[PDB]
Amino acid sequence: DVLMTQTPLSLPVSLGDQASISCRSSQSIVHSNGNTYLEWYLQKPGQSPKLLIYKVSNRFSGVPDRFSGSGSGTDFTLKISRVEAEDLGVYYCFQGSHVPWTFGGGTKLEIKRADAAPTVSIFPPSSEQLTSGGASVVCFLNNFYPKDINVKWKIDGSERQNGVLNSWTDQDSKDSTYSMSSTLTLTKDEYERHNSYTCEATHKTSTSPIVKSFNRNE
Amino acid sequence: VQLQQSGAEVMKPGASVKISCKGTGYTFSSYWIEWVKQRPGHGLERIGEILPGSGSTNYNEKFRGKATFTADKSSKTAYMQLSSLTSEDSAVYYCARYLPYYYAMDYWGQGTSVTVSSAKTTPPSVYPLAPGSAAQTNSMVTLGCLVKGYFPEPVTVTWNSGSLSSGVHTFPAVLQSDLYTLSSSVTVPSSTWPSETVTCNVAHPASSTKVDKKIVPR
Ligand SMILES: *[C@@H]1O[C@H](CO)[C@@H](O[C@@H]2O[C@H](CO)[C@@H](O[C@@H]3O[C@H](CO)[C@@H](O)[C@H](O)[C@@H]3O)[C@H](O)[C@H]2NC(C)=O)[C@H](O)[C@H]1NC(C)=O
Repeated sequence: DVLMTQTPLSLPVSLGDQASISCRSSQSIVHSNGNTYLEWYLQKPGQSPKLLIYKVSNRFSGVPDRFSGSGSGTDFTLKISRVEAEDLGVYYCFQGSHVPWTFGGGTKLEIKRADAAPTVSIFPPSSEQLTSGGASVVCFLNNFYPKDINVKWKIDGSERQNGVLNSWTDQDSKDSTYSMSSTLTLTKDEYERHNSYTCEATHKTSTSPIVKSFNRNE
Repeated sequence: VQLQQSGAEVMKPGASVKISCKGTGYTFSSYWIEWVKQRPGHGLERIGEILPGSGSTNYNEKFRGKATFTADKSSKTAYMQLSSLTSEDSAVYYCARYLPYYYAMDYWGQGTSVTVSSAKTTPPSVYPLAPGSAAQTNSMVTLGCLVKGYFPEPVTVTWNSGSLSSGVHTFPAVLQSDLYTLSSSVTVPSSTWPSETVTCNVAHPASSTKVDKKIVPR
């Protein structure tokens, strides 16, 4: 199967800027009839893909003219003249010249803007969690940018990694930020024995890692 | 034209699921039907194609033996049979029209999500969380509502009739070991939280479960 490699894996660009996406083929995908069958698709979040460009020189109907395509036997690129909010999504290249036909890796598109510092928070378990027989330790990092984020679970001077949940949120729209919520499930026998818990995070905005902690013993 | 796909499916490991793509408004027998897989992680993977008019089918090397394509001409429907399943097969499956070397893949199905998991349907267990006692109180403070031990998706979390929507961050559900969870943190004025009532609502259409647990200061 012809392998199609797409770069860059991500592309942050502020509104109105030029966007360039390149797709490369493991083999030449030219066809005898003078056309090369390469197509570009856009999949906005929570929706099925859409057709933007086919036969790169050509272009689908009902699509803004800012999109354009070019390439040769094994190298192709797609250009967006002016970026807009509606243009956010994942872009795939599709080759329709050699059976079987394969998609590209995908090039997620973000919008870059004035970065913001993270706002960390920590919520210890609640009464219901105590009664059930567990302990839900959650540290919230809301409205931070960019993805240069790493959170370390330090507790009473000891770093614990087992049971550490990693799940962030896609880029927002009103804030265009990212959020991180990592959780550490604890049991009653283990929850009380520890005295102090800390939520350790690092970011490019502040070289010195931030610290946030609380003590169970009170 | 319109391509209609079957509904969502949940299957135990080792079973087989058959999903359908029904096309209308065009010559069904004269167009190839392309089956595409999208794992939650990333990427679009083409499983293969079938031409309903003949019985011709193609498969990608990765999916050979895993999938089997069949088509019914009397009813404008095409099927994909997935062989012995695993957790890896959990993804959203798409069907799309296609005519090679000519106008290409301008219509897609809505997608059909398949979930492979040994779990059974479970009702949500929402445990609202409040700021820890060993923490400073300032004007800006986050809130917390945790839903865990529920299955299957989706579960919608919202405040009291959208009492305060903007400023929330609902993180994607993740499996601790066998069941999904969810974290949703929102920010409200410190002077208004003890005065105004804020609560998180939980809905589980699959389990027909609705919960409303208010959060009070620790
Ligand atoms: C099978 O053979 C036919 C007959 O030669 C091929 O049809 C020809 O295809 C070319 C390429 O698409 C057409 O030229 C193009 O026409 C469009 C529209 O006028 C123009 O915008 C392009 O710049 C290009 O000049 C040509 O008109 C067309 N000929 C006829 C009589 O329809 C066909 O491409 C071949 N298919 C395969 C898969 O080999």
